[PDB]
Amino acid sequence: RTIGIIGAPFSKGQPRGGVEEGPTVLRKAGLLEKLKEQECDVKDYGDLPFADIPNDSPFQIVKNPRSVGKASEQLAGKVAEVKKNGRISLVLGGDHSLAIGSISGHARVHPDLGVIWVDAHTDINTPLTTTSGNLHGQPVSFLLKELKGKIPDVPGFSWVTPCISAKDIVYIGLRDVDPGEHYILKTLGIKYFSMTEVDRLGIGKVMEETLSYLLGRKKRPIHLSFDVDGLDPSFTPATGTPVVGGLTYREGLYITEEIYKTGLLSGLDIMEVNPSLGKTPEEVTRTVNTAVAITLACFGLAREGNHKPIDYLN
Amino acid sequence: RTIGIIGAPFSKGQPRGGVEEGPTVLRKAGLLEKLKEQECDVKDYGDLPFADIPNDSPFQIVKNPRSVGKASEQLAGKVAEVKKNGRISLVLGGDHSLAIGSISGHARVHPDLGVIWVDAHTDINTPLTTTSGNLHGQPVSFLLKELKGKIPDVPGFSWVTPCISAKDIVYIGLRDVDPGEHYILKTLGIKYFSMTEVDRLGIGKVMEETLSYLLGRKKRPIHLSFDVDGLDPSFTPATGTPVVGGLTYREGLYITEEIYKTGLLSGLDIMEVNPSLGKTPEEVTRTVNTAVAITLACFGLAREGNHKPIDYLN
Amino acid sequence: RTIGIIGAPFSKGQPRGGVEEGPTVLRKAGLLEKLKEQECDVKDYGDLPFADIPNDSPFQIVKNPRSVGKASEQLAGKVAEVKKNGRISLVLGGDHSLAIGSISGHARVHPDLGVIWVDAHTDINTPLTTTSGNLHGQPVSFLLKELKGKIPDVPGFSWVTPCISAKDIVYIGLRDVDPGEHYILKTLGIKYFSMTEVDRLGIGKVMEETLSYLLGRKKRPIHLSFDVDGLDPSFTPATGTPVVGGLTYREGLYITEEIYKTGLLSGLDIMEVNPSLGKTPEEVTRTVNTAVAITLACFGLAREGNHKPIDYLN
Ligand SMILES: N[C@@H](CCCC[B-](O)(O)O)C(=O)O
Ligand SMILES: N[C@@H](CCCC[B-](O)(O)O)C(=O)O
Ligand SMILES: N[C@@H](CCCC[B-](O)(O)O)C(=O)O
Ligand code: NI
Ligand code: NI
Ligand code: NI
Ligand code: NI
Ligand code: NI
Ligand code: NI
Repeated sequence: RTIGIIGAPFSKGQPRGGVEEGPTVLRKAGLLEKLKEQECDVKDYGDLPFADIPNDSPFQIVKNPRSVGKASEQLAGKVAEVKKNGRISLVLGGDHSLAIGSISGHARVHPDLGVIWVDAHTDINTPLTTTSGNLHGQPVSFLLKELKGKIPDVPGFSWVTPCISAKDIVYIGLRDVDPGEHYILKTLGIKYFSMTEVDRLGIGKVMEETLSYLLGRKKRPIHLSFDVDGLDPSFTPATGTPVVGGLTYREGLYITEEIYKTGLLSGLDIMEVNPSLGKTPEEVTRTVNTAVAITLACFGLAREGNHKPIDYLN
Repeated sequence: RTIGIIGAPFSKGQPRGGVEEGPTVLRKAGLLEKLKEQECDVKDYGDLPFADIPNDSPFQIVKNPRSVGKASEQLAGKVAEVKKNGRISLVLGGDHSLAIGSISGHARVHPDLGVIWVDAHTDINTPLTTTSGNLHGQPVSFLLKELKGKIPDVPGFSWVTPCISAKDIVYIGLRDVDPGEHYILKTLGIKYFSMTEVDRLGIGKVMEETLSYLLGRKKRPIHLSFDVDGLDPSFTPATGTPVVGGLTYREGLYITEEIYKTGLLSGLDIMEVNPSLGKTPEEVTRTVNTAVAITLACFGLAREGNHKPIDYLN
Repeated sequence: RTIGIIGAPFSKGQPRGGVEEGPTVLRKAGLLEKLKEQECDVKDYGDLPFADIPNDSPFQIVKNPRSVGKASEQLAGKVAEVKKNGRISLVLGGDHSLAIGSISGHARVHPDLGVIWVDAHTDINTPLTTTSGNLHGQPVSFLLKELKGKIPDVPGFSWVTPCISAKDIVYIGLRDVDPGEHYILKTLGIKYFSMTEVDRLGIGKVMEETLSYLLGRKKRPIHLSFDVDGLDPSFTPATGTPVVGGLTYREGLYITEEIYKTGLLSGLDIMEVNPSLGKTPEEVTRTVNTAVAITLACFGLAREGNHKPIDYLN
């Protein structure tokens, strides 16, 4: 595929600051080189320089709103830029709050996009239902059209315009959903496959249904927002909000291999990788290596193997 | 649900004594508080005080028969008490021999009960087929109606009256069954899903069949006897008889989430958790935390989330 | 079953030399005693004495060709010997290059054999497509009838005569296939179930299809070549070419339990176990114990249990 890499070293959507190193550790693992080692056309747009917003007091319970709102507004512009360039945007992120800007900018160019959100969490708390105040657990609430009128005017997000309907998104991997978030899921009728469904159906049927659900009516661009805590912490331990009983390494690769095979991937987010949280140097490399593997699968790397359109035996 | 907690610090059904700490470590993990944090009405009946039976020599090969028989006779009375109180009995146990009293007392009030036994073992050795002499590996033999006449009059169990037919029980998780036990399984035609069946069908179909098998003819109270060694030792390491290749954390939660959803759970046993056997302080907390998670799922905690019957967005 | 054990302490098919200890550590774990503990008739043909071929310079890129070719030629003769004795050959090996001789000797007596290759790799590189030069990653290329004319005359293999068609083999567990190997797979139309297929279908359906694929037309002898790196390194860490996201312990036992149940197993290879590569004494015992478990399942050991044709209750 044709990829446009965007580094987004941002962490103000949650407490821990090490998430800002995501772009760096991922690049160091040879992500660019590896993508090119495939049938991939890669153009790196660099790391977006996020300026400090020294004066950013909480809005009610919500923390660092102006900093988060500015980082997403900026990211939205860059993403829309790479999309206008006929490239699949690859956002190497910090925290998941950046999804607000990534999906927003993606939808400007492709308003008909469908979203696949792999995460242990729904991240759909409103500024009024959140208990932590961390914006990385509220991105979806700002993007849903049906929730407009329920989201207060939070400083830093006046530029936001809900771009996706509750019907254009599917969750995969849920295992720690807040009560208000659960109420929102059932009320707006959002499609999801919690770990319970994955256990019941198998990742195979889950992906069959997910894609059918989003592309049955018509093929449309796909945005995959992958939070690394969606995978079990035995695979991605260096992350801020780990939850046991997650998707396996294999299921992670299955999801992405299937997404790739649709040929419809147009936007990708690799989020919440925080090297600073590894209990050992190995947990860091384990988290980074898994994050990279997931990324490569999104762009063609298949476990059964790959080969060029040439005669290898000759 | 409406729960009646019963602590049963007993270990004479096997060699290791640390199993007697089960009720304590589980309570310390905040089990009561956590259940109440749900739509749960909790009444704790305390820890049953098991008196010492100093004079308890083996009956043939069977060890501590009078001590085990007395502990089960006592537990049976308490369980029947909580059942008469319209509450689901939750037996925080020591070793699995206590299942004799738990199921017995449960059946006094609800003679039509069906049993789901999650375990790596069948625990159906008779006093004559057992090679270890440990009674925690023989509870089922004392409960089956079809085995009466094959169980000798063992000191301490004259109060026992087989309350369940081979047709009212289903095993899930088997991977270390003795030859005589296997002979009993095939001969009495007991329904089971060994790890081989779980691998073949998937935990989803396994639960579909298990519940259909026990409730197809008519809905009836369900007794879930959960031996923590049914789960893989990577999840519940602090237990006396671990066996590799066990049920996963996810499968453990799936089984219980499905049981809960039947609305028919009326008796639950959480057994064999032995803190003293953890190779590290973390293996102990890992075993206890998993045991607690399984318990909460039996009473409504769902991985997709939970919410009260109120308007969260208002 | 009736087993003929053959120890093959050979490692020249790859760089690391510790693989030569496979037969020793497996025997020390009590493999013979354990098989006999079952309804197994065991005859050990000892460890084949592989003489040193001091003068063995590379053939182009291929390493230790004469040593590897001689070790396989020798093994082929022994395997054919045990087969003529009405016994299932059990090759406790070193590296996977020995599969050349094992399958060759097996096919002399049973030309209609079908092959099941459990491995993370296809091991089908030709002397011309290999990049490593290690012959343990090329055994299949020497055995396929359809590849004859594409394999150069490599010193030490003039005795080789392709004995299996691309249609008589099934791969299970693939996750690291080279480009040329992938080209060969799709070109010769070889049937395989990479980790992607296992994830999609489940090991249950995978085995249903595998056996149906090989025995649908007619029942025929089965040769199972099991490379321990086919299993995840969390189960078999002491091996030379580990690859994450492998088959689970359970899936490993499922495959073999199903193979056993066909009653058609006639040739088995347990390869690539290298004690010298364990990062700890426990990783070695973990690798060896798993390798043994897989072996026992091939010969009847079932997770649901086993019993003799006698009355256990009497
Ligand atoms: N639901 C919690 C945790 C959200 C976790 C955010 B995430 O998924 O981006 O890591 C909260 O609102 O603070
Ligand atoms: N079958 C063995 C082990 C039984 C294990 C008992 B259990 O399941 O309660 O831990 C025995 O009879 O000693
Ligand atoms: N494909 C690689 C690795 C092969 C691994 C060989 B095996 O499967 O026997 O361990 C190579 O040709 O060197
Ligand atoms: Ni998350
Ligand atoms: Ni998230
Ligand atoms: Ni058990
Ligand atoms: Ni038990
Ligand atoms: Ni291999
Ligand atoms: Ni191999």
